Amino acid sequence: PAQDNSRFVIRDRNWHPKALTPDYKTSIARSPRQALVSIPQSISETTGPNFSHLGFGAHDHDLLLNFNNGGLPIGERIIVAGRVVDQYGKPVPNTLVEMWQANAGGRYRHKNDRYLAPLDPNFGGVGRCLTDSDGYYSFRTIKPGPYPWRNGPNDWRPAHIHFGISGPSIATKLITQLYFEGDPLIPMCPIVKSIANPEAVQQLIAKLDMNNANPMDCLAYRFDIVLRGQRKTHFENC
Amino acid sequence: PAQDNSRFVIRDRNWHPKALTPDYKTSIARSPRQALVSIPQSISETTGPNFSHLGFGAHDHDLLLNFNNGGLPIGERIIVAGRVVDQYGKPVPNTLVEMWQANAGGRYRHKNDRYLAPLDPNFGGVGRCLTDSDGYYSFRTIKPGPYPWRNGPNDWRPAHIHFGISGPSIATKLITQLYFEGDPLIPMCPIVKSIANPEAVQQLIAKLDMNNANPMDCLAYRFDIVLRGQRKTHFENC
Amino acid sequence: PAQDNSRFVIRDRNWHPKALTPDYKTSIARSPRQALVSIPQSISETTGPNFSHLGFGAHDHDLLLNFNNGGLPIGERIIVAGRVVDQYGKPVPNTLVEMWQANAGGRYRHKNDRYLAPLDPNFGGVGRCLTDSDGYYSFRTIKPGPYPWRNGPNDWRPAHIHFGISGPSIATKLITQLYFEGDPLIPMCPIVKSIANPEAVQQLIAKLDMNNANPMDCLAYRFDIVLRGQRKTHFENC
Amino acid sequence: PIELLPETPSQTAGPYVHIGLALEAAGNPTRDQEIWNRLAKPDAPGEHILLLGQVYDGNGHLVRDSFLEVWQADANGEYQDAYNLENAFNSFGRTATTFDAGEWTLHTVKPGVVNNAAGVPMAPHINISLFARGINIHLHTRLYFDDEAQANAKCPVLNLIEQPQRRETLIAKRCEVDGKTAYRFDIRIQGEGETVFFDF
Amino acid sequence: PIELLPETPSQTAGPYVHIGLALEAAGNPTRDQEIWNRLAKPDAPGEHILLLGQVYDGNGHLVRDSFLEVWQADANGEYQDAYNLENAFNSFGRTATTFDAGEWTLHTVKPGVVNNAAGVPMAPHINISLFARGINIHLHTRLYFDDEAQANAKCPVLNLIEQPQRRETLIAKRCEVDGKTAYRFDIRIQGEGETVFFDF
Amino acid sequence: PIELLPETPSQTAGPYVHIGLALEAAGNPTRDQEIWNRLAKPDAPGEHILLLGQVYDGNGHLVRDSFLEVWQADANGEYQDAYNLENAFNSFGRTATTFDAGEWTLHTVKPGVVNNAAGVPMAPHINISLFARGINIHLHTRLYFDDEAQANAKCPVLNLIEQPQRRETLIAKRCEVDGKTAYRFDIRIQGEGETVFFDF
Amino acid sequence: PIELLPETPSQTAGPYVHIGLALEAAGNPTRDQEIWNRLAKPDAPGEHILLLGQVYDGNGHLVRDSFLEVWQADANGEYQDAYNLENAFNSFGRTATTFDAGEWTLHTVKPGVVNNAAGVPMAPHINISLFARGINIHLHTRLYFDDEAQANAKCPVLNLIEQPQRRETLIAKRCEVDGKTAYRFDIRIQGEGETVFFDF
Ligand SMILES: O=C(O)C[C@H]1C=CC(=O)O1
Ligand SMILES: O=C(O)C[C@H]1C=CC(=O)O1
Ligand SMILES: O=C(O)C[C@H]1C=CC(=O)O1
Ligand SMILES: O=C(O)C[C@H]1C=CC(=O)O1
Ligand SMILES: Oc1ccc(F)cc1O
Ligand SMILES: Oc1ccc(F)cc1O
Ligand SMILES: Oc1ccc(F)cc1O
Ligand SMILES: Oc1ccc(F)cc1O
Ligand SMILES: Oc1ccc(F)cc1O
Ligand SMILES: Oc1ccc(F)cc1O
Ligand SMILES: Oc1ccc(F)cc1O
Ligand SMILES: Oc1ccc(F)cc1O
Ligand SMILES: Oc1ccc(F)cc1O
Ligand SMILES: Oc1ccc(F)cc1O
Ligand SMILES: Oc1ccc(F)cc1O
Ligand SMILES: Oc1ccc(F)cc1O
Ligand SMILES: Oc1ccc(F)cc1O
Ligand SMILES: [Cl-]
Ligand SMILES: [Fe+3]
Ligand SMILES: [Fe+3]
Ligand SMILES: [Fe+3]
Ligand SMILES: [Fe+3]
Repeated sequence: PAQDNSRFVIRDRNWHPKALTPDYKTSIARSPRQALVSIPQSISETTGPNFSHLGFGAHDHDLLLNFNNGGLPIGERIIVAGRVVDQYGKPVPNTLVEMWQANAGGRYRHKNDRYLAPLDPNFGGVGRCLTDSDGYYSFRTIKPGPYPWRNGPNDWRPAHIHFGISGPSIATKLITQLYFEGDPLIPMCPIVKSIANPEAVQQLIAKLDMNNANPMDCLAYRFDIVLRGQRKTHFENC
Repeated sequence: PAQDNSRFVIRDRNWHPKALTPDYKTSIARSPRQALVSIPQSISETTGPNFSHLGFGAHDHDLLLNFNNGGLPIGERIIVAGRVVDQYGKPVPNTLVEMWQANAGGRYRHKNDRYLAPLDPNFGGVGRCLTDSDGYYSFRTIKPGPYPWRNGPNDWRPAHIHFGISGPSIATKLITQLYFEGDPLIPMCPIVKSIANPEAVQQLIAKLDMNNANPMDCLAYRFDIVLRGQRKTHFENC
Repeated sequence: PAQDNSRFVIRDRNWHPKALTPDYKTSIARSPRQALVSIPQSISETTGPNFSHLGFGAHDHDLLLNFNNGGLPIGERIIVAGRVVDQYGKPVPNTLVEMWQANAGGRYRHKNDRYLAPLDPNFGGVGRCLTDSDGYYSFRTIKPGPYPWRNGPNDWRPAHIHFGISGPSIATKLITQLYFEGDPLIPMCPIVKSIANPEAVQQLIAKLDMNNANPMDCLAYRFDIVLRGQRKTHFENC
Repeated sequence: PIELLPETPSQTAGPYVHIGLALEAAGNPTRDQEIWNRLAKPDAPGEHILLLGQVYDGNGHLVRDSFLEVWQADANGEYQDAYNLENAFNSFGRTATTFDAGEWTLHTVKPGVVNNAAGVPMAPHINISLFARGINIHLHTRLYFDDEAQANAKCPVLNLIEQPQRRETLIAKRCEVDGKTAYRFDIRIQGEGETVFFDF
Repeated sequence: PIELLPETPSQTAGPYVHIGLALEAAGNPTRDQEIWNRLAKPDAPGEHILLLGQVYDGNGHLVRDSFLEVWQADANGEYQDAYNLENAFNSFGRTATTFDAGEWTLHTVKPGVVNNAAGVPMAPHINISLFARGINIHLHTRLYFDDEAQANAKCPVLNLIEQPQRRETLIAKRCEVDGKTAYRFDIRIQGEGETVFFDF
Repeated sequence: PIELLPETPSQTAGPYVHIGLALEAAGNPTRDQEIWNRLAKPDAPGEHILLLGQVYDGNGHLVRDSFLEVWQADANGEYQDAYNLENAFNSFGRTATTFDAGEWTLHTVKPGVVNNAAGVPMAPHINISLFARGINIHLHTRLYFDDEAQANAKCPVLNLIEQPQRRETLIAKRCEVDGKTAYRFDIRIQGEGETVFFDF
Repeated sequence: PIELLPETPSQTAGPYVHIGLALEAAGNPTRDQEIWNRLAKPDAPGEHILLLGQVYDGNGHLVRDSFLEVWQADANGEYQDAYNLENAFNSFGRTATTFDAGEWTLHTVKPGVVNNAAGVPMAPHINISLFARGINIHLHTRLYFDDEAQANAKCPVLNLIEQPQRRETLIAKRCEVDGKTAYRFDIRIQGEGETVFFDF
């Protein structure tokens, strides 16, 4: 079983978005009004699931093939790849990376999406993989389209892919969103702008990666992820 | 019939791309090696077709509806609109604007396109319209995807829409390409870079136009076009 | 017989003052805590009253004559004039412009004003007019004095004139305040500073306009007003 | 992106708004023609109704200096934009809360049904814009009628309010005031029972 | 000071989180192996229990699109981190609220006691992380059990909550669902009865 | 100096120009009205002629994807600018090379003489603009007729070409196609026999 | 975008390249082991062939200081990267043009067929890289065989050359040199008959 053998650097909750960001309207009633209670790290917080023994299907990381209903999806073929490291720069191997997204026209395959843009019969919008022994992950997909939504009267999400990353403990687990280099919707989005620091926003922008492209086939984007730094315990209980 | 009643400002052929731009490989053997011969404007050059009496179908400007085979195209729904003016800032009304493009995944509906990305059964890729009495045009379409092509070993066109504009004479007729604000492929493209002056490249970049968007429906881009300045003849033959 | 033929550019509610601006103390209990609910424009929102046939008295725009009780008001004689346009730069003709203000000493002719500065027996402080066919309005008045008020313990409104503008629809209707070029109270006022963006504050500062002055008679200030941009509907219900 | 000229920013109307927009309430004389709270003359077609209400702040206290503008269809569901005091009906009017009691009144007819931009019928409603001291930009709301339950349930605007409980804040209560049909519509700017306010 | 690489910033999971993390709930087909809400095979050691709950916003309305991750010791006080659908017990699981009733469920065993880093026993608890539309960074809490009052009163984590009234928000209520032992743990994100949320 | 707004810069039409401007050639359905290569109805005034040609690159290879626009006077020396598929004659048309043989065709009448701006007669000519993949800005030329030698020798435009040998590149060769009067006008973009291209 | 470390830029080998890479040709002594122009010892399996050729500049003049590197499969279509002078066959070698006559020679076996990355057979070929004074970055080409016409016609690399006439520049001509099977492969760097050069 798991052991308490490390500590994780405390989060900067001014680098992360705060809970109450009223321009993102749904945050108003879904943000605590009392302060978070700080607690010291114990085995409950410094351990978490490892997914090395989860059974992955052959196409779980390949959204061009994992919802195959007679053909290929319509849209901009792209590889999305990167490295997961911690704040000390150490790779995070064998960690679970999950992603979900709309199709090329901004339509989600979800029962609650009422946007008029059509579903793509060959696109589902879900991927997962494990980082390799050096911390690298890779997905193949189509670039999602921007998504209008009922926030302000003319609000549109930039093109984006939702990400979840487990990391070594429940203290490191993170959900975030990837945006695409140059997208003019990024500075206008109230969800992006839930992050107060512009340098933090830049950390969510994936860069065009021509080096990783397959000529005559697909482009590529690179999105590196940084989880909380992990260190050994020291000088405790004395 | 047409009359010779105006002169058109001489083109700046260092603002336009030159003929020989070898990084665009097909230009090498398809560029003249002799100088162009300058000739004065006559009625042959200062007149041209007007298309006010061309019969347009109801959906000729609407690429979401003009190739209807049972549904809507997949892709980022957008209006592409702008104004055609001349170099003196005068609107160019009742002028023919034509456009053509690939689908959301960068596939063209043309017998010679061998790219593996699929056709969209509800998308053709052709539009036309006439500017209104104030010089404005409008199309509705989906945003095209980047297009790999056999130039260098890993070359990709930025997302683009081809445009043709007639204007008042054969001296004003122009074919060009529209690119999209922020696209990181633009600085890398040898066709874009056939234009030597970076300020001229910027003139081909359409801007996101939230004011013209239809909420919960489609985004919009604005692309203004400038044709050669037209002036009355003066002090000729004396 | 009003018709739904236009759309109005969505408001930037970070350019406008937000509801909750606590240094303006009365805003604390008079600001909603729930998000506004965005709704699409319908004929209910895109129409509004036209006041072309409201009956104006001869001096309704002339505060030097419209409360005449034996003489002229005491104070700095000024013309206040400007143009009402929309965000596309189009004039807004035949629109209702209403204004109200304190007298030269900062005293309002209102039963609830208990400031010790005296009323002026020849001054009422109310004007109205219609913009002309080119969007221009004009008032004649005296420059109002600053007004102390029970906000903080030593708060003073800058000299100001309250404005209401109808525009083409209930969606364009606006109430605002005009301030005067150079007034050192402007940066200190918590009502001015309900506007977060300093560039937006500048849009409320009327400029001295010597070109519009009557020598040996009255000075003049220019205050232009911009209402929401109006455009034709396009590509709706298809 | 394309950036247009910015709109002139809003400011509060302040507590002396009635100097400019409700002259009598300020304690001052009126002009020959004023825009006020009687939208319908007696001969106007439709069901003649009195509307009345009070406005509350976040502490549950009356907002005694409120100024309201209203915009509604006639009984046949048509908006009448040609404002004229000679008209039997005008679609536009103004009212204000009394300083002692905090109550506003409007004399009108019940509006007919008007379709939204997609052709879907909206339930009968009056569009309201609320201004006052402390309100930096006016608040938009709608007054619907409690005797139009079937129409209200199907209204495409009411249905954009996610929680049914909040929809209830927009429904005026039918009653009788000195022998005349009336509807009471209270507005709560903040807190418990907060009235839905719109952006458009 | 020493500044490390900044952590990637959080963003909301959004209302379509189910596409990625709760496939059946999205209305979509599932993959051969999914991480879900049954932590214990029938023969896992310990007391088999159902956990269930609803999630409320600041207006008292159900948060019907919430997604929860849980982490708990097994009945013997051991964290089983080698996730495997063939395990008798997994310490990790996922659940989500139903869209109709807003209720999530978890099938598990009652966790055994584990010590904190100073060697002091913590009362039996489930670690919970809550994600949803409107939640920009997930909320951490703990579910404790109302039939462990003696242990709860001595828990060095519960004792870091300054007010006893707030400690009560973390205590799940024993009940029975279909005649089987259950504990209900409702979460109130905001306002009256607001659930304690942790930073660590 | 006075600097006007710059002209929008040209770009290549690319090899899929047919999608937009020659729909049938792309392999695609046509619209009810298309601008194409039959300038004259059978009963149009003048001498009915076929024009045809091939386009060569600097290596002597066919440019199989070229697109041409033409502008010419009618038989009476008048430019008919009011484009209409019902016109007896249109001064404007479009054509494109076939992909197999690289040959374009035009059906028209021989143009009448028009004067230049100084009142000097120009020899009968077709104005041509050539577009293709690899051509960054279109190439302007003129097609003159080999059976108008006297007029050609006096043309004030041909006389602006300094070398007589280069003037020969603009002279189409009379021939017969299917027994009907035709003129062949091959264009050599580059190298030996390079066609004169104009700026104006 | 993502920018990697830039590659070290190329420079010409210059006219004294043989000091470093062809020691004998410089007029200097050799080391015990040199990389040179005999890829096959007599006992190597396959058809033993002599290759020879001359290199021409844009004026049709011999390039007498050319240096060539070659890379080819063995007779069974396998690339042998373990370079060793003890081997019966090496896939790699070097040659240079003689200063008097301008001719290079290679002694090898005809390569077997190797598949491209999509599994499509390529026609038998030798990969060549050409270096010299005046050549700033080396030129890549391929030598194919005129007695493999059927395979050459179907080669997916040859088919990427748009013009059939240019494909002909890559086909070596079978002949006999003092009683041995040989193929002549001349390279024309520039102008008439210019050899196809590749980027990859
Ligand atoms: O109180 C309510 O529930 C509804 C609100 C709408 C009219 C009114 O008088 O109050
Ligand atoms: O009942 C309470 O108020 C306590 C809170 C903890 C568990 C639960 O169901 O609600
Ligand atoms: O025959 C030539 O060389 C002249 C050139 C002009 C017409 C044509 O067919 O080619
Ligand atoms: O000359 C040619 O046509 C082909 C070229 C390839 C081998 C050779 O000797 O010359
Ligand atoms: O806890 C809070 C309470 C009120 C507020 F405005 C912000 C907070 O973060
Ligand atoms: O803000 C909105 C805009 C368009 C729409 F259809 C619904 C909305 O709530
Ligand atoms: O006409 C030309 C000739 C040779 C060259 F390199 C460039 C040219 O523009
Ligand atoms: O440069 C290329 C790259 C990939 C391919 F399939 C063909 C090419 O000519
Ligand atoms: O007289 C006063 C002076 C300052 C203030 F804030 C309130 C008052 O009543
Ligand atoms: O601008 C004002 C400030 C305070 C007040 F009471 C009334 C005003 O008109
Ligand atoms: O749909 C509704 C409309 C009005 C109301 F009061 C309650 C509702 O649930
Ligand atoms: O990014 C999103 C925005 C709005 C929404 F309803 C779902 C999303 O996934
Ligand atoms: O110490 C406590 C622990 C749990 C609780 F519900 C109340 C307490 O006072
Ligand atoms: O833009 C393009 C690029 C290459 C091609 F083959 C066709 C195009 O339309
Ligand atoms: O003047 C000329 C005109 C046409 C031509 F072919 C040759 C000439 O010398
Ligand atoms: O660098 C050099 C320059 C000229 C030359 F002849 C030989 C070289 O090696
Ligand atoms: O396809 C070909 C291959 C080699 C050659 F010499 C000519 C061809 O047409
Ligand atoms: Cl007084
Ligand atoms: Fe005031
Ligand atoms: Fe999303
Ligand atoms: Fe293209
Ligand atoms: Fe050297």
